[PDB]
Amino acid sequence: KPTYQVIQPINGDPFIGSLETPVTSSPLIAWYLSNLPAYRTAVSPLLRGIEVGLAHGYLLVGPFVKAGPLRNTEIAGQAGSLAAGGLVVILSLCLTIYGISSFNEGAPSTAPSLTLTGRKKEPDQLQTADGWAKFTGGFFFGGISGVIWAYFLLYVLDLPY
Amino acid sequence: DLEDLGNTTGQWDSYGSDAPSPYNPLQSKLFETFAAPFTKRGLLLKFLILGGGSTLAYLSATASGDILP
Amino acid sequence: LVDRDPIKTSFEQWAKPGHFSRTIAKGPDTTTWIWNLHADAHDFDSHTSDLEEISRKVFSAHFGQLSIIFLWLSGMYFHGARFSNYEAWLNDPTHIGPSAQVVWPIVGQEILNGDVGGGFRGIQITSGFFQIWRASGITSELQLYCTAIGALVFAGLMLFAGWFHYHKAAPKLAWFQDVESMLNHHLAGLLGLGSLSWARHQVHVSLPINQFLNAGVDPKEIPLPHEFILNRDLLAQLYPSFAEGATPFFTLNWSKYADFLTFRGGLDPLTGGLWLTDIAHHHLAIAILFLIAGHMYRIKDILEAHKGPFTGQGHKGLYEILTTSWHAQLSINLAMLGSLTIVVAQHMYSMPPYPYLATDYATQLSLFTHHMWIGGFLIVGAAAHAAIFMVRDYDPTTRYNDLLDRVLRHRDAIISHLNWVCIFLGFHSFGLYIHNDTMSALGRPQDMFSDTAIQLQPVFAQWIQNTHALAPGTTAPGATASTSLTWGGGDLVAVGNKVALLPIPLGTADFLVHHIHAFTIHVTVLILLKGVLFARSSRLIPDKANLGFRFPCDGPGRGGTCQVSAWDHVFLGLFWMYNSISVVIFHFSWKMQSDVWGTINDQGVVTHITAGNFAQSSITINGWLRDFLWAQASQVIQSYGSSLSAYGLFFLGAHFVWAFSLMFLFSGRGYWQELIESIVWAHNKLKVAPATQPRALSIVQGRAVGVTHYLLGGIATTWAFFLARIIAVG
Amino acid sequence: MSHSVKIYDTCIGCTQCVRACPTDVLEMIPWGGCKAKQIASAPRTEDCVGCKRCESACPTDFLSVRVYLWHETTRSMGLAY
Amino acid sequence: ELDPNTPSPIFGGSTGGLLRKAQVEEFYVITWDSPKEQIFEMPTGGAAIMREGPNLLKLARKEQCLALGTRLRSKYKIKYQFYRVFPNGEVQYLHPKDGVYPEKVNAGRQGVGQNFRSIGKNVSPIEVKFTGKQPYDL
Amino acid sequence: DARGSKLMPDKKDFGYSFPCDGPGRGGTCDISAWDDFYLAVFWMLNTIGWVTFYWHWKHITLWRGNVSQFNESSTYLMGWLRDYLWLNSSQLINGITPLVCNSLSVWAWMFLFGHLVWATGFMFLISWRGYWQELIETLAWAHERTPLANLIRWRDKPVALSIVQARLVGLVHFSVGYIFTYAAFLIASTSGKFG
Ligand code: CLA
Ligand code: CLA
Ligand SMILES: CC1=C(/C=C/C(C)=C/C=C/C(C)=C/C=C/C=C(C)/C=C/C=C(C)/C=C/C2=C(C)CCCC2(C)C)C(C)(C)CCC1
Ligand SMILES: CC1=C(/C=C/C(C)=C/C=C\C(C)=C\C=C\C=C(C)/C=C/C=C(C)/C=C/C2=C(C)CCCC2(C)C)C(C)(C)CCC1
Ligand SMILES: CC1=C(/C=C/C(C)=C\C=C/C(C)=C/C=C/C=C(C)/C=C/C=C(C)/C=C/C2=C(C)CCCC2(C)C)C(C)(C)CCC1
Ligand SMILES: CCCCCCCCCCCCO[C@H]1O[C@H](CO)[C@@H](O[C@H]2O[C@H](CO)[C@@H](O)[C@H](O)[C@H]2O)[C@H](O)[C@H]1O
Ligand SMILES: CC1=C(C/C=C(\C)CCC[C@H](C)CCC[C@@H](C)CCCC(C)C)C(=O)c2ccccc2C1=O
Ligand SMILES: CC1=C(C/C=C(\C)CCC[C@H](C)CCC[C@@H](C)CCCC(C)C)C(=O)c2ccccc2C1=O
Ligand code: SF4
Ligand code: SF4
Ligand code: SF4
Repeated sequence: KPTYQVIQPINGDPFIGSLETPVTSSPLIAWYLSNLPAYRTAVSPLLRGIEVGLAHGYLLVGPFVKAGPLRNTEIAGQAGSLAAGGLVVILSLCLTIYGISSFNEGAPSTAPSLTLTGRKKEPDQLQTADGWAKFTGGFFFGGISGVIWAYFLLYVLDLPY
Repeated sequence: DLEDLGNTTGQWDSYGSDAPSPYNPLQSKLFETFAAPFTKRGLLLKFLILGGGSTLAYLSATASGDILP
Repeated sequence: LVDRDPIKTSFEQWAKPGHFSRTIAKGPDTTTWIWNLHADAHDFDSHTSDLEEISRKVFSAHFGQLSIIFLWLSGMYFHGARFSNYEAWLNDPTHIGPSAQVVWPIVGQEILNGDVGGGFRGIQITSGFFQIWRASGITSELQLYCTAIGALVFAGLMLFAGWFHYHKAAPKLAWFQDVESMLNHHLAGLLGLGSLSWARHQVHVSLPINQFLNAGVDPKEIPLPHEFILNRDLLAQLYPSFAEGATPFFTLNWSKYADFLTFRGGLDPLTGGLWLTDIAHHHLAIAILFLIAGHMYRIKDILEAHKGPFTGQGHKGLYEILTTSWHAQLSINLAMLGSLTIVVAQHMYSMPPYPYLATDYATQLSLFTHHMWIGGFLIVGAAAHAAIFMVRDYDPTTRYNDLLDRVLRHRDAIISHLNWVCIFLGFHSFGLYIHNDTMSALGRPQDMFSDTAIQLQPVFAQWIQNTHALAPGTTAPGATASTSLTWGGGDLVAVGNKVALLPIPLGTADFLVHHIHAFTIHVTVLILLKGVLFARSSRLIPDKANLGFRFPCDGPGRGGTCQVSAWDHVFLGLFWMYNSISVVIFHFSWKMQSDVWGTINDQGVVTHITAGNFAQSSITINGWLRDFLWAQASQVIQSYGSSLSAYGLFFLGAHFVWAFSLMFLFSGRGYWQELIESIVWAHNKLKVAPATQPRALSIVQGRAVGVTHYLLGGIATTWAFFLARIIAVG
Repeated sequence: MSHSVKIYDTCIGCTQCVRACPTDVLEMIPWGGCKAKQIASAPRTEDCVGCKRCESACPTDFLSVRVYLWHETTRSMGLAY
Repeated sequence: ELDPNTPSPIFGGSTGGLLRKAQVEEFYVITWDSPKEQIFEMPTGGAAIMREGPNLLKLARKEQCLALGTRLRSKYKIKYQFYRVFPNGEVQYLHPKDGVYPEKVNAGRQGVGQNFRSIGKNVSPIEVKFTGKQPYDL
Repeated sequence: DARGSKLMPDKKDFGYSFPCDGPGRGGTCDISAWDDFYLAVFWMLNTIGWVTFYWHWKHITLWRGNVSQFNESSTYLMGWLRDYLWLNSSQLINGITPLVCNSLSVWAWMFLFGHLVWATGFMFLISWRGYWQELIETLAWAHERTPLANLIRWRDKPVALSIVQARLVGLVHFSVGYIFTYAAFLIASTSGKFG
């Protein structure tokens, strides 16, 4: 009922701010994002890696196969993996040497669940390095790979119009 | 005071959190190793860096016939 | 102070050493204060704590300006009468190339003054009276010499009303701080009773006295001087004595008429101003509104009303203050006055409102760039003065908790966005061009962005322009063509040397300039917005409003702590706008001549001052000095020994003054001190210095002498560059 | 040094003279008289940023003061954050 | 944060105030006396009404509390406290410590002032080029 | 007086690059012996320009040469632009020229690379760390606040460049542009010729 929730700016204290509002926090947005890392960690990553790798994968095709350097290609290759498959490699390790910001190094192991987590204090890290690996390892097999059922597909395609 | 949609209605109520979705698509370990080389790593990643980048660059240029600049 | 207070000196103070801030100018001597005081001659922290007068001063300063325009332009209208050019031109227009102004021949001077004319040596003019002017029908040189003194009348009097305030014992609070009427009046009967009154002297007299001028004669072969009342036979032509209507209304019959009016749309042929006859109707149809409109009303009433959930409580009593801020009710205004001047700058060039413009090229682009720098020089201001609000004006807090207090609530936010906006632009809004170079210099056009190469394919044509002319599907009735001739549909046919006005169709290469404008308009505003918003307190300084909107910079710490403030956001925001406008100008003339400005020739084969070089070649940003700066400008650096020459001969100075600014812009301050003493030493040996402690420039004065010079430098450079490539071919 | 900009003077009296500065300065130590006899250049300075608001007012009668630590904190920066 | 509201001091929301590295370093909350409820300026673009107490709002960085302080003694009162919080409680305890109101004596603390030598003629350059035998490290 | 003066008596033990000092006293600034060196390098980039400028125009004209031309056209300032500077860019400016690309393209693109590197000096030079740092204070409320951008830690905290640094960088920027423009200018014109 309350003019917008029991009317609060933030979670409650005003003072951090973020002026929590729609597009910050509406039952409708907020939800379109929790198997995914925004709030909770669904599973120990390893898997999120490829839905991340892959979805972002078959992107970067018409960007560099329809806007390519000398464009609209007559080659077997593009439509194409090509260079883009090269980008997921540069990308994916530009990605790794960031997982040298956190190492923090363990196996604990839980994608299995005890007791509704809370994480407890997930906010902030508590991702060890042996986590950020299995993500940016999922990234490679998500990038390269997610680059082929892009071109594998014939483009049945829609014409400008 | 009849009307009021007497506690109307609530939800339980206007909580949400406690089970909004079953979590994830099955795929369990349809990958698990499956491809190891980032699933193995300690230690790697040079190894790979010279490899990927050696092909990309190596065949990336040389030959067959020109097609020149 | 006390030379001698209150009651008991008429006797004026000239002398004993004089004034400001309480450890007042010391006694003991300095230089800076002579620079202080021209600056910040009015700020209004000082003179009185209590607004009291000042509103009682700013009415007087206003009077002075109104006079002054008047002193001006009597001058102008003089000049315009008795150094005539005008009588001669008007029989003669489209031959003439017109002056008001002549040198005297002393020393060099007189290269300058080169035959303009109906047979006299001149300096050619590009502000047009001679076009405001066409309107007077009656004519002759000695009058304008009456309109002239009529000017000096309004002045002396509209300048003894300024005696007749402040200095005279004079007024008090209520009179402004009860507003309740003020727009009521203003818009009703002046906004109205001018445009209204202007109607009455815009068909009465002007219409007829160019209705049969648009043929020739030697004037007065046409128009008697008073001629135009109880009389009128002459109205009969140009229409009826209403013959039998009554006070409009209807039980009226036309089998053939409808009152003067009769709307025009398009341009006159053989005077392509646009019809001198929609000019009455439109002004008439204005005034009414104003006539009805300035009849609101007394206030919070409307403002205190509607509220929303995002929307602002503040909206209400959105300002008891407003009546007495001032600095705020000027800042708002400048944005409008200012932003309502450069909307002139379009409707002008794509819809001339004076007889003989377009054909007259140079005498309405000067315009479109003068009017253009005000619809900009007055906008950055319109921020400065808000910053002047945002810091100081009210004694105390009691604005409270609104809409503003709202906007600020977010503030590392409204400006958090706007930022990315710009780097999205810039990358899509300039490196775009740089592609071309890097790849047309690499050279493979297949893949440029050329209007031909990257595919839209050869139409601009349909967006609005094509719906706009094409106009009468409509509830629209009217008038054979357009509101503006340029819009795509319609016509070959406009004018007699020359082309005046034609579609202008754009495509791409109108597409992306149009976008650089975006990014230029946007990062301008970022700095002013974030500037005026973070006015008083910041995440870097809290203790930030405490002297100043000015202070130099807080101090070497916090890392930088230099620019900050908001004099300086209104210092680096000018710096941009100088581009904002400086590149919009660069846009219009390269278009308006590459296409449009014309010639007609047998069978009308159009010959644009440049056969559309624009085509494939503005897109390259070198083409912008291949086709612009190095192409045109060849007329600036050829201009010696001539008549205009004063442009080529300026174009070096002021193309010097600019390259003097950097010295003021780029340098320290205890430097010219450290230097100023070596000096001061040599000075003392001969016994020639100390008294009035010679001092270096006041950190921010130094910035004041940047900027200001960087502009009157970098600007008149083109004022020269221009008048030198429309005078002479074009 | 790690904050070393000398504002010292000789009176170190602080009435209609100088106070301004975010935390840094507790002074009022005395030294065995100087007229007003509150002395020194400083209190312990590992707390706040780098103003020269430090003179601007009340004499230093040699150097002004200024930026100079070099050796620079974050808290001493303003930004980390 | 509902389950405990301790609050004394009254904004509503803002974009302003502390973002993450107040948790990961050093915390900085200021507290105060009040009479009868008044409407205030802030740090961070503005403003609120107070009432009473603890009257213990927390700020980002120390410049900000003191900054009111100027703020807080025009419109007056004696009493303003500012403390520094970690994550993990104490050391560095900021306004508490002896007296307050600098411009008093009990003690010295601090400061010196001179280093080794006084203001007069360092026309004299720096000297020996850093060796760990001679008193150049304070 | 790197050792220093009145406005600074002290100015020492960092003699060189201590750039800036607090406002007050008279107002004190680029008054380190570095920032006079900093200031110096503009006139070493103005002499070493008048001088070099000179040879070439002379030489140029000397080679299919009228000499005459320098002789009447050394004399005055305008038409130091007009011919030289305005004559004889001629060729280079189109290597691009819309109807396709002619022999020199490196040079003219360098010559505009020349006008950018230069111009973009000015920021550094009319900007002064204060304005930059502050909006980076708002612009580092983004991520910290905005999703899918978050947790995610810099190892180095965002900042705006110190208060000596940018007097350099605008310069070491002013210079390349400038020195990379004449580089590309003379060559891009003593190569076609006419001389
Ligand atoms: C309708 C509004 C108009 C009015 C009435 C005012 C009024 C005021 N402005 Mg203001 N301002 C305006 C428009 C206006 N402004 C605009 C459009 C801008 C943007 C540029 C500004 C930017 C601005 C700033 C930054 C400041 C003010 C300040 C002020 C206050 C100080 C006035 C003063 O001492 O004169 C100042 C005039 C001089 C000292 C004369 C010097 C003029 C030089 C620069 C010459 C200009 C170049 C010209 C080509 C030279 C003549 C030709 C020559 C070569 C022969 C005053 C209340 C000042 C303040 O502190 O607020 C209290 C503050 O300085 N204004
Ligand atoms: C030619 C100029 C140079 C450049 C490139 C810039 C660029 C910028 N200025 Mg700026 N400025 C300059 C000179 C320059 N300025 C000068 C001389 C002054 C004063 C004399 C200022 C005063 C000023 C102010 C007050 C402000 C700016 C702001 C900005 C930013 C606006 C946002 C934007 O669109 O940036 C991005 C786009 C560009 C920089 C242009 C495109 C660059 C091309 C060449 C692409 C290169 C990218 C490519 C991937 C290179 C990688 C290759 C590899 C070999 C390295 C932008 C960074 C404002 C800001 O930060 O707002 C966001 C702020 O308002 N400037
Ligand atoms: C009581 C009476 C009355 C009254 C009378 C009068 C007194 C009137 C008037 C009239 C009027 C009162 C008019 C007015 C008009 C105005 C106008 C018309 C305006 C103007 C202006 C201008 C022209 C300007 C311009 C400009 C611009 C645009 C901006 C800036 C620049 C310049 C300035 C150029 C009557 C009649 C009923 C009668 C009975 C009695
Ligand atoms: C030896 C000597 C000398 C010297 C001289 C010289 C060497 C000079 C120069 C000069 C230069 C080398 C430059 C300058 C320039 C100036 C100027 C330039 C001024 C002014 C201006 C104006 C008037 C303007 C106006 C305008 C406007 C209106 C706005 C914008 C545009 C323009 C700019 C157009 C003398 C004799 C003095 C003194 C004695 C000694
Ligand atoms: C521009 C110019 C000028 C001129 C001036 C004059 C001399 C004038 C004018 C103008 C005017 C002066 C106008 C007037 C007009 C008027 C009017 C527009 C009126 C209105 C209406 C009426 C008349 C009334 C009506 C009524 C009715 C409806 C019925 C009964 C009641 C009453 C009466 C209300 C001057 C010198 C400054 C110089 C510069 C240029
Ligand atoms: C500039 C690149 C061309 C691309 C646009 C071309 C499409 C439209 C055709 C030409 C446009 C110019 O329009 C022009 O047409 C004719 C030139 O042949 C001229 O035709 C005019 O001259 C003659 C005199 O009686 C007659 O043929 C026409 O009745 C008359 O309109 C006109 O001066 C002008 O109306
Ligand atoms: C060059 C320069 C100076 C030096 C400029 C000075 C000292 C200009 C002041 C010179 C005045 C205008 C000379 C006045 C003397 C005459 C008016 C007196 C005789 C009167 C006549 C009849 C000649 C600064 O002070 C400065 C300050 C801050 C940032 C940058 C700079 C900067 O770049
Ligand atoms: C833009 C700008 C900033 C902001 C700082 C910025 C924008 C740094 C931005 C990083 C750029 C994008 C890096 C690109 C440079 C590359 C050539 C990489 C450098 C490689 C080296 C190790 C040499 C300041 O801090 C500043 C301070 C004082 C005066 C003027 C200014 C100023 O103009
Ligand atoms: S000039 Fe002064 S205020 Fe400006 S940056 Fe330097 S030290 Fe700071
Ligand atoms: S500022 Fe100087 S004079 Fe004033 S108290 Fe401090 S040391 Fe003494
Ligand atoms: S500005 Fe200077 S004097 Fe003031 S607290 Fe900071 S370091 Fe100390």
